[PDB]
Amino acid sequence: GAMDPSSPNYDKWEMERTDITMKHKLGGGQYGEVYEGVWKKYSLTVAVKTLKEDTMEVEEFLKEAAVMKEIKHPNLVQLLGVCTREPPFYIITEFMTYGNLLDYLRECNRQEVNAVVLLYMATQISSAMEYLEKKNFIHRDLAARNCLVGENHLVKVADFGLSRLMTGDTYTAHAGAKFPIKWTAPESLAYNKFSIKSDVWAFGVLLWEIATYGMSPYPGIDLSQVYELLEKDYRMERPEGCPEKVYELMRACWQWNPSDRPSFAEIHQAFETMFQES
Ligand SMILES: Cc1nc(Nc2ncc(C(=O)Nc3c(C)cccc3Cl)s2)cc(N2CCN(CCO)CC2)n1
Repeated sequence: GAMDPSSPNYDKWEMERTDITMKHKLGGGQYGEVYEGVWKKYSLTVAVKTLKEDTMEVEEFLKEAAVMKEIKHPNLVQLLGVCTREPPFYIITEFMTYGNLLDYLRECNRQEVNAVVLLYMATQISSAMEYLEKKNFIHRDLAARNCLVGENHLVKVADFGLSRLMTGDTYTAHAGAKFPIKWTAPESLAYNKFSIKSDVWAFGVLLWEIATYGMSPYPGIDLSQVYELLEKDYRMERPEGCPEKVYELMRACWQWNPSDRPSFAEIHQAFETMFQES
């Protein structure tokens, strides 16, 4: 019985499929076939991600779970289990009540989610990233649409399908697939080179999304002209009401040369300080 500890095929992350109830579907977006559910064993609400026929290879789908088994942080969406073996595989995690950060910012009560709270959301995320950096992991998909919101303005980084444990300071992707131009660092766009610093650059973009309450980066700018603009030293302007110190932090994140970009440890301490000033 693989499900038994005595078994040689035992896996602590494998959970009894009949231990979960599939309620309302949450999909509608791009995360995939995401469902809301309940882990009866504890009547604990949970999020469930499913896999289909063609859609994606099983080795590709489980990649995200493999990554999530090695990271643990209050600001990183936590893995609760997986359902392999039979058809439709599942990936179960804690459930974030308010959905993705991007839509949250666009639908929120701006009087409640104010300057301090926005500041509190940036600090939490930089916290999760300081942990990933410290363990030499890269996320490669940092964006407001990939963060999740819980009660009390709790924010957690999600979507680890492209995350990787690095052996060095860099990771070179292959040449196939593409990457979100407006969130991707120059060296990643030009040479497909990723690193913690490329995550730092994306964090800067995420800050701008937060400061604008969900505006799309480089509004109105054609995607084919983004890179060359960035090469001519163009950078998004300071959002209305955005503190200059916070904006100066965005600019440091967008330094053309990776080594000129701050570390996530410096970024988090910088935000922790500003936030404590409350
Ligand atoms: C699509 C969606 N996700 C929600 N919560 C989530 N929590 C965790 C999720 C998840 O994807 N985990 C996960 C990860 C991160 C990686 C691998 C595998 C998995 Cl399974 S998704 C809530 C939600 N809504 C409730 C709030 N409504 C607005 C006001 O009530 C709108 C609808 N909608």
